[PDB]
Formats: sequence, C-alpha cells, structure tokens
Amino acid sequence: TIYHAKDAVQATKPDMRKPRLVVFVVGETARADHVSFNGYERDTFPQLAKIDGVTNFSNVTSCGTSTAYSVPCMFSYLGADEYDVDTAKYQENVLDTLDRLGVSILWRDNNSDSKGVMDKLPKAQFADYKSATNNAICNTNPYNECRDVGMLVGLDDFVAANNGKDMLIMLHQMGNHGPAYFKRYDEKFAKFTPVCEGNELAKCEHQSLINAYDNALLATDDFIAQSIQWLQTHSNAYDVSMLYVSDHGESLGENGVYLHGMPNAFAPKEQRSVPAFFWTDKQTGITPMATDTVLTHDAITPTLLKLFDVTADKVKDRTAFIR
Ligand SMILES: [Au+]
Repeated sequence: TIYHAKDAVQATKPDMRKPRLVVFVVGETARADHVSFNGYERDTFPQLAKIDGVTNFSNVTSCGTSTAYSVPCMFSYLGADEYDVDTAKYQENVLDTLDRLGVSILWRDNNSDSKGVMDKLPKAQFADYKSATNNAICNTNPYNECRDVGMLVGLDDFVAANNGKDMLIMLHQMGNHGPAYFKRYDEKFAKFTPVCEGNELAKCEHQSLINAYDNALLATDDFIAQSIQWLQTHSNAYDVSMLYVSDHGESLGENGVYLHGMPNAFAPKEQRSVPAFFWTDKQTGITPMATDTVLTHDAITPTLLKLFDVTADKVKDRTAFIR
C-alpha cells in the first residue's frame, strides 16, 4: 500500500457537530450532451428538474473512457495525468482515507464491482445489488433485471447501525450500460419509441438507438431523485448531500463508433464528456462551485474530503465541485 494522505485530519468530529451523510452515485455511460440541463433537445431529467438545490455542471471531463479505467481514477489521489490504472489497486484512495478517519463507508453495486476501489476495506462494506439476495427490486421488468432504486432499500438499516457517525454511501449504478440499453429501464420510462433491442448497434435505426439510450436516462433521473428524497428524510439529524458523476460517456454512432473504451489518445469527446450533479440541504452550508466551472474527475477526491471536513496536502490546491 503506497499512501498519499496519511497527513489527513478531520477538522471537526461528529460527536462535536452534526453528523454528515453523503450519497455518491457512481454513474454509468451517461453523456453530458443528452442532459436536458446541458441543452439537450429532450427533457431527460424531469424529476431532477423539480428538486431545489441541484447544481448541474456543464463542463466535466472523465479521467478515462472505461469502468475499469475511470472508477479507480475517480477515487484516486494522483490525478488524471499521473494516474496509473495498472497500479491503482495498491495506492491509498480517498475511501481508504475517510474510513481510516472514522467515516463509515458503504459501497452498493448494481453494475459490476468497485473495480478495486474497495479492496483494502472489509468485504462486508461492499454489497452486490445485481442479485435478488440483496436487491428487493428485480421483478419489475420482463428480464428480472435488478434496478438501481433497489440500492436505496434498507439504507435506513445502515443509518441505524451507524447512528451519529459520518457516513459515505457509494451507489454504483447499472445506469446506461450498453449495448442492451432497452433492458436498463422499466416500462414507465419508455417515453421515446421505437427502441433498438439488438446487440449489433449499427444494424439498428439511429433514432431507435437514441430513444433506448434516452429512456435509460429517464430511469437514472428517477433514481437520483429518489436518492435525494431518501436523503431528505434524514435532513433533521444529518447534514445531507448527494454527488453524482458518470464514469464516462458513450459513443452513439458518431463516425460509426459505438460503446466506449477507446484509448484517451484518440477517444472522441462523446466518450469523455460526462454529467455531474451536486445537491445539498441548505442547512449544511455547503456551497457549490459555479455551474460552468471547468472540471474533471480530479475534482471528486477533494470534494469528498471537503464534505467531511477533512484536509490533505496532496489535493489542497485542487479544484472541487464545492467551495
Ligand atoms: Au462504465
């Protein structure tokens, strides 16, 4: 384990001030330019656009173009230009730091796994929500595919077990994972029709590919709104906040390019331009940066540290999503 933040200190402690409860939704394949708030032609986030206090960041660039590359970089201390995906698993990451300082760390995953991020922490702090053994919401669609909203169920059980402590909950979304976008949402989010239902994205009509993708976004809009709503049921006892950032974008046929995973050296902009949302309760006194701040995945680690009143020398001058 190569550390980077053993100097990290928490200015105030939850026994001397209000405990802090953050959900960080780790998004999947969402494109910034298909977000209504960024100028997209379709209302893809109707539920999010109804909650006061949400900041939308119009200029966010992912560290890479793949789950395996981007997710470890999102929690890393090295920044995108020094980040080594092949060595990230044995570096201290920001969750390692917050757990060491006493923040309770929970990672629920409806995507795949934490891509090595959670490996140094006890395995019980990680839960697979792709399976009905944990996820109570799988029988709502013809595929019995378990749904992101199921990761909210039972979070009150977790809060009760951690009563009074600071908490950070990562919800790793299935989100817009392809190529089967049509499987990613229940029928209530099938607003754009017809939809593409094949694994060979090229054979599909372009409009039908886009409709499947946008429908999948409607389900993600619902999930994030339900996540904020769950947080508001604890705003009395906790300073609650919600960070969402997508791991990367997606190509939808631009220049005949589909899916993602292309190397940064020639990857198109659609694969790196990602949505980010921040919400906080007004009582917390957290102030977002300007909506048009130039931002990258490098902003995540300083954000999470600021949210828990932690300082560390390695990211002390890095720009965050919050002041
Ligand atoms: Au991904």
